[PDB]
Amino acid sequence: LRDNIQGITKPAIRRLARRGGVKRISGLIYEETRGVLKVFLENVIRDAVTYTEHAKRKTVTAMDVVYALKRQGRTLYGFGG
Amino acid sequence: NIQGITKPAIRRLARRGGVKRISGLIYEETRGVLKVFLENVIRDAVTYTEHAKRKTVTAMDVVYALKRQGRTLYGFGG
Amino acid sequence: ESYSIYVYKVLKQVHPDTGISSKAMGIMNSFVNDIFERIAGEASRLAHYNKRSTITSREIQTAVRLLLPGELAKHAVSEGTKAVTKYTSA
Amino acid sequence: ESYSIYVYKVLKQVHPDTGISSKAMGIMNSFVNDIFERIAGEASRLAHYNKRSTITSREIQTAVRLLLPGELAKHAVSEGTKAVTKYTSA
Amino acid sequence: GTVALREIRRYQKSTELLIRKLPFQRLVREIAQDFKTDLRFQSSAVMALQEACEAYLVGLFEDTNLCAIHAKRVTIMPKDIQLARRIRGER
Amino acid sequence: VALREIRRYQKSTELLIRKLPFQRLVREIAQDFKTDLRFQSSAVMALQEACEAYLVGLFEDTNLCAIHAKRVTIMPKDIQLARRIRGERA
Amino acid sequence: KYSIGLDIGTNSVGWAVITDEYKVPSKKFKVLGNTDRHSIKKNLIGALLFDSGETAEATRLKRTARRRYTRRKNRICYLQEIFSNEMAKVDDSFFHRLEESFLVEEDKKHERHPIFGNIVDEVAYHEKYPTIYHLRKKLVDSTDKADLRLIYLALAHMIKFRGHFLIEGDLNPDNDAILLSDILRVNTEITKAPLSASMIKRYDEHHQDLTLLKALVRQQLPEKYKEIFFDQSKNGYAGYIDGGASQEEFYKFIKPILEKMDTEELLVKLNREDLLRKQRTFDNGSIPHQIHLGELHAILRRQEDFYPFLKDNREKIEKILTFRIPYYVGPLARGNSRFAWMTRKSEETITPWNFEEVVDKGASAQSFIERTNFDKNLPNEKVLPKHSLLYEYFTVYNELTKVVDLLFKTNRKVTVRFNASLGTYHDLLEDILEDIVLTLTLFEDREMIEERLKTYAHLFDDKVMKQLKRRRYTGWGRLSRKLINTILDFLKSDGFANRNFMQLIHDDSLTFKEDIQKSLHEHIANLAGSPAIKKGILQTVKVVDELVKVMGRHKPENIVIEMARRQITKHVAQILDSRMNTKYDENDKLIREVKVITLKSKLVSDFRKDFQFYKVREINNYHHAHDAYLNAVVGTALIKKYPKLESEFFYSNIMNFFKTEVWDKGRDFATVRKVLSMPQVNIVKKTEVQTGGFSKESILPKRNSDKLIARKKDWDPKKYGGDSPTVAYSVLVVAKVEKGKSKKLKSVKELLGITIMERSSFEKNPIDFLEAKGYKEVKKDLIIKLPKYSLFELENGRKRMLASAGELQKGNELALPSKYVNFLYLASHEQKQLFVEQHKHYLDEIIEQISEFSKRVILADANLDKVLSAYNKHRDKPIREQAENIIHLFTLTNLGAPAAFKYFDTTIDRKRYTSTKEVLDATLIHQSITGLYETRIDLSQ
Amino acid sequence: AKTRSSRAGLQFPVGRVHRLLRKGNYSERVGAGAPVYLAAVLEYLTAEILELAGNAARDNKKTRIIPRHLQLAIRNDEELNKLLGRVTIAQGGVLP
Amino acid sequence: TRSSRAGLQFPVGRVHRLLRKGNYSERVGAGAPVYLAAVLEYLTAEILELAGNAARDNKKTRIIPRHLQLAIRNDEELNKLLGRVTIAQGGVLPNI
DNA sequence: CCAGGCCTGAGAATCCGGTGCCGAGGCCGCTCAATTGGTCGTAGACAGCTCTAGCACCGCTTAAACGCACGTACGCGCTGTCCCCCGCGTTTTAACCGCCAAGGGGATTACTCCCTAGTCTCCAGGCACGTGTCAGA
DNA sequence: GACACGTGCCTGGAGACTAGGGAGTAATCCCCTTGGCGGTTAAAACGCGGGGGACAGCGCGTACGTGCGTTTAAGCGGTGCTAGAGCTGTCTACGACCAATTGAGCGGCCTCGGCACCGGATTCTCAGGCCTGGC
DNA sequence: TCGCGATAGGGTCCGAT
RNA sequence: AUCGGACCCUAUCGCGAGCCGUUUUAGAGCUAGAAAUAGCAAGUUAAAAUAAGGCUAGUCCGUUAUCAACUUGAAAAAGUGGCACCGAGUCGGUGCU
Repeated sequence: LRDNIQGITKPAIRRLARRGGVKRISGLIYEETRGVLKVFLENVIRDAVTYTEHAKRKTVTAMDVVYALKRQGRTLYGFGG
Repeated sequence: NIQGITKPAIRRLARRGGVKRISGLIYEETRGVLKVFLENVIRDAVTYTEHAKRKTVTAMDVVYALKRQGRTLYGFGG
Repeated sequence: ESYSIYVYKVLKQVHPDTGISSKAMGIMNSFVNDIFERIAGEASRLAHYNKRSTITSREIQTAVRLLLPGELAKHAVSEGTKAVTKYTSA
Repeated sequence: ESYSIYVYKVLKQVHPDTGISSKAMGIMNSFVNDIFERIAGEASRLAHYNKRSTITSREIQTAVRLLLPGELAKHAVSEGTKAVTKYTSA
Repeated sequence: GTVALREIRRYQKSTELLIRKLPFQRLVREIAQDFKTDLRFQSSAVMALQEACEAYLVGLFEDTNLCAIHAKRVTIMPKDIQLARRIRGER
Repeated sequence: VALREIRRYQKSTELLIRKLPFQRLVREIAQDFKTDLRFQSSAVMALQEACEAYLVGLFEDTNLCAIHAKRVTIMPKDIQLARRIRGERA
Repeated sequence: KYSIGLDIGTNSVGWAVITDEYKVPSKKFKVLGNTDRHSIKKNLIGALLFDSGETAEATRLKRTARRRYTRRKNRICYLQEIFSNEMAKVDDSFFHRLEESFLVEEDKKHERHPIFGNIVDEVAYHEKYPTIYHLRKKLVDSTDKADLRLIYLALAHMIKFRGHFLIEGDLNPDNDAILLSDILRVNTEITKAPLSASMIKRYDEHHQDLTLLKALVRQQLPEKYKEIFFDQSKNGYAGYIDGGASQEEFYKFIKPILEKMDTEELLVKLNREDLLRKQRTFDNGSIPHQIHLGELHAILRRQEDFYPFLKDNREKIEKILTFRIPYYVGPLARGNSRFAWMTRKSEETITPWNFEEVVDKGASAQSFIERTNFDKNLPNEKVLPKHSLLYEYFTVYNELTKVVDLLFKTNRKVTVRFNASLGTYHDLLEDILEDIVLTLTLFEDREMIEERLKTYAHLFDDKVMKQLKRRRYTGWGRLSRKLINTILDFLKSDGFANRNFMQLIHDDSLTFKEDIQKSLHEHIANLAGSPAIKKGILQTVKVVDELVKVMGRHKPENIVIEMARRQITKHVAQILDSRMNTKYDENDKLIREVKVITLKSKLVSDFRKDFQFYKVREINNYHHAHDAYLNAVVGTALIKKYPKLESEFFYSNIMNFFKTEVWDKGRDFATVRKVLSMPQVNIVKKTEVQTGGFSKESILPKRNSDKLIARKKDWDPKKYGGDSPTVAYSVLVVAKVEKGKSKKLKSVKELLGITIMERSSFEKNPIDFLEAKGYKEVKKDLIIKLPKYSLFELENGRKRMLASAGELQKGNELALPSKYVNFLYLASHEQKQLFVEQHKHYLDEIIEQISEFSKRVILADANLDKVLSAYNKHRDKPIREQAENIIHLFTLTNLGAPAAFKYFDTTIDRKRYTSTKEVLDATLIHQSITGLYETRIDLSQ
Repeated sequence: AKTRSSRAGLQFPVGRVHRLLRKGNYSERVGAGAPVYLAAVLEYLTAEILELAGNAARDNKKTRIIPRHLQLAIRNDEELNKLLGRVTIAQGGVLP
Repeated sequence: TRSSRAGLQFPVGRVHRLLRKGNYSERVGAGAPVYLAAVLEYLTAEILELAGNAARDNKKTRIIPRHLQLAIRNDEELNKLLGRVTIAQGGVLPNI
């Protein structure tokens, strides 16, 4: 797999930005958002997998993602935690 | 009242922040921002104080309140 | 673990003309967990800053006053006073 | 409680030809207490989350890696690892 | 603008994800394997990450829109996103 | 002279707001929430230090606004925008 | 597999390596030292840069000056030894005071007054004799007994500046007499020495005109009088007497005063440029020595009646002044000079008198003349004189080859024309004749020629002897007697076919062709040419050898050499062939495993014009190095195309297949474009030790400053003036020196400048030199010689050339994209205007790129801001002119010392690099001369 | 009555929250009215949010409570917004 | 002594007592306080090194908190680490 | 030309010589906190076993993706305008600061006592699963 | 097809006992805080002028919005297994607890010395000025 | 700046490897 | 591309010769002004050096040329730092090593 963040379709990010309510959406903004989301994903995945290896288990549990999102500072609803 | 933080003091703080030019309205709006910040901070401080049931305010208590607000500073006996 | 049935009871008492979805149940439960952890951690940290281990209700009330905004906090304080008064009577 | 003598000794271990002011001493002491509190809290939470009742060394290592972003934090971990082995030496 | 506002309405009326799942499932799988392989995923966890990330983008985008509004510029710039993140303290 | 003053204060660690007026302000705001509470001078300088910290944290983004606005210097709109972006305001 | 292209310039020699596919190899080279990176790849194209090879003429001039000064001092010492006999009677202290005169009274051993030692007599002398010429006239006219000091001073003055020997013999001028009309202007019957009278007349003119001018300025414009005459910086009269004011600029300053004031006599005399003159003049060097001889002899006759030793030594002094070393003799060394050939019959010290007996004039002259060139075919055999009768036969028959006894043997020249002459033989009327010709050409002193021809003077007449003395030949032929002869007999009569001489040279049938078959630095020095091109050729040979080293003895395929405005290039070619092709097959034949290529720059220029490869000198040196690649590619692209070309209308149209409107249109062109594109080119500046004058040849007045280097050991620089030296290689002084009032021994590892004056002392003993400077803990092995023009590198690629101990030069050279260069050329020169319109934004990009490169490397704030301001203000100006101004601007960051430059008219001063602190931290990079090998070590140890 | 919450007229189980706190190890000794007060605060917060969700459901023509309804409600009220600003409710939908 | 048993300068005994009394967990492995001591030792070592080099660059052998502020902020890893922290009498980073 | 010295103006930065004061820095005396030996039952380590749900796997459909043409309207550069704080001169003010009085309250201490942890034991509220039914896309 | 209600059983929640130590409570001493006072003082404040700092309109270039036409694997789903979560059940390494020991480590103390302040050079340096062997 | 001597070296011819 | 000659035109190199120029000291500056202040008077010349100096001591030589760094060495001179391929903002990357 390569450039799946680029594989995140530009019209999808167009929907994201319009849901953000921006008037004008540009390819420069598209790639910048791709990069920022990649950074955030890398952080959250690093923390979550750190929890996962801690859990002495091989699979990833959603509760682990709840914990990691708490650790980043953005708590999540719907599963517990 | 609030004006114990006179405009030159606000200007000094802004220059320490690196502000190039300081509008006159900047002083009063900054007064408002710091006013609400002080409001909430000392409010939590006095809350901890009442739970301590000791009327005087302790620096460790303002450190605690600053921690809970999520903005922390070192060194004051913390 | 779940607060589910109590959530249903309270919802009926507050909104009988209403149902609640499973995912809504989930979010309710998670929110209750979040607020419970916030209040419990604040209460314990305050208790340690007291140097006193015992958790009296006043630690809870001061922590709640710290967390919620003012008027909502006052409503909560009133509710807590009512509850503790009823239990003392009971 | 203060760690002034400890930090002073370590400062000599790292910068013999340097001094430190009392203000810097107190600030560093607050720093020690801060980082200790944060890391201990993460260890406690992780112990509870995986039902772990006891705080050993592996979960606090996980807490270290999670909290500390240090590239040499694992090296710090290695130091702890060395310390572990050193305490294993003991 | 005429269809732009209708698109706005469609996006705010709904709760559907604005990212098709596969470009996200595969991406999260790859990023997880980056740190360590032999790792298996909870699909509901992937959904949780999907929603959280989308909302994160939503907040970042509205911050960008605020910056553009102050800039008298209905067109955002990536500099606006980076400024928001810096002000946000995101690194 | 603005650049020179900026250098002077950026290097200088000393506080910028004089103590006693700020102390009286703290006393008055305390009156708003309870009467007959005392402030240790250590606590007053603690508040003052935290305040200057928060103010400079505001001023950094205050400066940050101008470049993206293509703006020179600052307007209160920039400060309220920064507060909104941080979300601490309201 | 690979070929090498060379373009050799007076200061830059570009070399390039290409493959069979017109591609430049890029090679990884291991980087030594204690740095981070240990090996780096670079392209195999670069250029060696070096300071031009300074001509030896300045050294020769100062040599001759040194010799002349020494000989003048010898003359004065000779006269001093003559006069000492009765100078002892007139006290010895006199001469010692003469020597001490330069010293101050604070240090003088004796009185301040040279002549007398007392105030009154000295002042009386000056009053009666303001100049030495007045005492000179008193001595020449009067016959009274005079003080020995006076006569000594007079003779010494007429000797130390004796004049010239432009005209042989002696004359008695009396204004043949047409030589001295302009200067003397005084009747010669009053005294036999019109020189002194003329000089005193100039004195008197000066005196009266000064009185008149001073009175006039006091009257008309006294304020101008005081302002002009008080200060010498105005270069007025005061400046002309005391300050360094040329009399010409004095006249220039006086003319406005003279015209403003109203005076006529001074004005017209100023137009005559004779009104007010220093008694010594620039022009009076025209004065002949013979008048000095005459006046000296006259004064002797006046005064020798009283002083016996003056009469006894009269001929001694006469010769001492009149004697002059014959030019053919050369140096007077006793065999101890690399430049001396003189032969001395007597071992005793040569003196103005023994030279006639000691020196064998004929032998020395013969050695001098023989030292020309000898026969080219056989170097051992000497060349015959140009007018040799056998040589005349040789050239006559060489010209007669295609076709005499009646015409050439009687007529000076023979027309049909032809270019030979037997006129010398006609004037004359075989072995003895050749001897006569050799004697005539070889020797030039009439008496020497007389002695040479005395051997056979018994023949013919003494009038014929005078005729032989009258006529002298000059020059040389090419060949010796034996080499010519035999050949001349066959040339005289060869049967049917009259073979040419060179044919007989190449004729194997005779035994004459059988007779015919009979160090890099030293040989290249033995070549003929300017020393600069010799330095360039030695450097390029060394570069070729190091290139072969990089290939590990793998010989190239083709070597192309180019030089701009030819025999010198072919010298380069044959030297490279001799040293590079070292393997000979069984046929004793050289093999060109590497082909040899000479090219014409005009063809390369046409190629660049056709393919938009316009070179611009103003661009950084990189461009010239790129030409090497071109000099290879095209040359290779030529030789593979036509073997007849590499053996060397159609030659005038060789470029026909170059254009589409062995070679590829696409691949070769794209490789050329990419080679132009690649930024890194191995520009190497040579590094060595400065060799030149000690200091500025000018001396300064005294001052309390350590800057001054004393002109003499015992003469204090702060008192006796005397400096401003140039610096040779510096010394890395790592030691501990005193710091502060307590003089703590703190560690300093910095640059200590070493002048050439200090080079001998340091190399004799570095430790004593350093500790005399105040250094302690002399670490001998850490003593590092730093020759000038080393290279250093900063973080961003910024470079610092090691010029001075305290100063630095620019080492960076921004590479320019080829499209920038093409657009710049078009701006400098229908499609051109449209392209300029399309690429005005490209010009903006170019100027932005140069601005950012400056901001990154040079770090020059004020000048950059000024040039940018001017750019904004003049951006509306025509694109062509703005392009010219950017062409000027390119030097802002160029290699070497910064220079001032005008944007449009605003001048931008050079930003000098007066500190070396940064170099103490930057990596110190020793480099192999070609530059491919590198060794970088930080100064920190 | 058995349930002490019913004794005090409370919906949330005082015993459950007491056990939760004891598992939390916030202190080896916890008061008895403290779980009561905590259950009170929980009931009031849940009640306010449930009432707002039901009213927004009446606005949204849905009798049952969808998960996104809570998000709409919280976004509507600034007082709760300050509490849950960072909170990200699943399927919550953009701020309307 | 226990720290001497570890031969590491930080107060192992005091750290153990802190983690016990703080009641972060009911039970603590013996190696855990040692490990915390070690990681704190490395962190304070990094900080002290940065502070000392900053001080020697400031031509003052004694460290005023300004040194801590400049050292921690200038270092990117620490700056992210102590992002929320304010060093008393720290001043601002010399950022222009 | 050019490019080093130097000098020169000047002036940019250094350095420090002398002085002076307050926090380092170390002793005084004391004890609580660290350390250590020996036991118990306990958290969890780990194996067995399982059995779900995550992995694997792919292709029919098509709506969203992807791409491209055009225009339209948006960014901003430029210019022209308009004026509002910055720097500074001067005057005013309470900032600064040193002093003590003083007692409320904080710290410290012993008395007392209830409320909470642990334990026993009581027993049903709620755990999860099925069903019937009705809101929903 | 998801939710509310019905449904049956158990272990967590409750009711009561016990004993204990945390905490409240009052009592006393002294300390930091408040206050106020006095005698300065540099910073605050008022005003002024100007200069850059603000600001908007237009015009253009251009890039994004919009429309149209085309492409493509996401969604659905249809299909089967097994990987490791996860649950239980036994063994045991250890941490706590207990008691015993030990001085090491802290606050309080005074003295001095370790930078700090400064008024005056002092270095060197730099960015441009000068100047530099010839008839 | 004067002399004197010698070598190359460019550029055009008269003959030739 | 070369060869000798002839004619013209230049450069280089070597040698013998001057003359300035410069920098000190010798050309008693005088009065008033003690002293800054002004006037006046003169003002032309002379010695010694013209790279420090070295030894080979010559009526010589001391600015040409050569000259990364190490070792071999006196000097000379040699060696001393890979090979292939993909790219190019001062060089990036892979493999054997």
